[PDB]
Amino acid sequence: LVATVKEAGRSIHEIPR
Amino acid sequence: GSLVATVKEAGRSIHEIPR
Amino acid sequence: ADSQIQFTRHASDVLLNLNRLRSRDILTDVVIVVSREQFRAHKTVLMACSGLFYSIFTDQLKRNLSVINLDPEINPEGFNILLDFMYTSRLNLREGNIMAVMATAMYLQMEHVVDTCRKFIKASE
Amino acid sequence: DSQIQFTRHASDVLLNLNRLRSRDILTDVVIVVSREQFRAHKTVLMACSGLFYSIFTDQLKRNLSVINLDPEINPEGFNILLDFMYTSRLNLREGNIMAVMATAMYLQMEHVVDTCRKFIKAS
Repeated sequence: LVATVKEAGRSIHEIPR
Repeated sequence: GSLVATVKEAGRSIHEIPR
Repeated sequence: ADSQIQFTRHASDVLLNLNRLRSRDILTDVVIVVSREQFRAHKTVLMACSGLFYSIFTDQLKRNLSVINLDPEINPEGFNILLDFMYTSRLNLREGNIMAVMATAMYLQMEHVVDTCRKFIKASE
Repeated sequence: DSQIQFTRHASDVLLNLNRLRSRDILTDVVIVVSREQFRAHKTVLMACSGLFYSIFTDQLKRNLSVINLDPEINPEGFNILLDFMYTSRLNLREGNIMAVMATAMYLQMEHVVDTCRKFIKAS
């Protein structure tokens, strides 16, 4: 059993338009 | 023009590619 | 002690970046031709979303193909809406094009989208 | 004018991309980390990593089907991040976390490094 933890923030860089 | 009505779909959106 | 961090908006951030890549025409490897209109895209995304494109790009004699035409009777608009959906999770409709959209998705073998449209018809008004 | 928002669409797309990965379909490159190799899709790597964004953005090393990383980059740390890329889940053991942060720094995955920092502040 692994402890689970959630992240709601951006996960990776944002590639601009 | 118009203000877009939005509604959500919670189910699977596409086919599931098998393993 | 083992732990796991689940990034709830990761898939969405990945899809956004893929759309960005599409708009900047980066690493795009195929063009889809509908009537006289072209649409640049990534086969992997197309395959992930359409049972049809999955077959086409699974087809050894049409895999390394860089261009793909479709039924000439498939209107560009309905198709553009589906392609956007693929890259954004959003299906933009108008009462006037939902049928063409539903018809196009069925053609692209996107059954879940056809069924959602049905659910939408069901709840309309 | 309406808009149906498919709330699990991105996640279903990502899973299907990982399926292709495992069935080695349309994969178009190999990342070499010491003796170990990893097949993947360039677009996915680009979406998640600045490094990879720059590499496949480089007209030169843009079409190569093989990329090599510093040999001091430990494969486990990399594999955990690669998995994360294709699944949204990051697997960490109290013994490989620091290695992971270190590896992500290399791949230019700032948000993941920052999330780990936030992690240690509790654990």
